[PDB]
Amino acid sequence: LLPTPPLSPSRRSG
Amino acid sequence: GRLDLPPGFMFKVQAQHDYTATDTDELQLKAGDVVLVIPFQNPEEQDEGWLMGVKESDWNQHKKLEKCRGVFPENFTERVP
Repeated sequence: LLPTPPLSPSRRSG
Repeated sequence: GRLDLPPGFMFKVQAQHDYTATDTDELQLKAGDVVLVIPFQNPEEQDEGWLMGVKESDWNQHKKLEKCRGVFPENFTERVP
């Protein structure tokens, strides 16, 4: 039962 | 698929859940997916609980990996030796 992490920010790769 | 492997690449991982990620640089994962851990463009970009990885399909797009890159929750995936 892997707990879902929190919403991540817009990680714009470059 | 591609011909050459991605530089900096670390290892391959496998998702254990289905997390739909819709962003301009997100990484969609499906319970039982294949992703490759690659070194991001910087640790400052790395998200907390999520890292920069590429899907197996994206690998084939290595030609434009720069546009195939994305972020995914490592706590939501599994490492593959």
